[PDB]
Amino acid sequence: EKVQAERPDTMLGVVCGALHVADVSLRNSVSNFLHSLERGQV
Repeated sequence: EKVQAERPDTMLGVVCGALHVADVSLRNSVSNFLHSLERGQV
């Protein structure tokens, strides 16, 4: 129908998605690493 409009620029969209995914993964990794440290693990 040629109605796939109102999308952001592909560059900004993919950069944003990569930033969100990486930020979630890094925060979870750091949290679990510190949790392991707190319990006495190395």
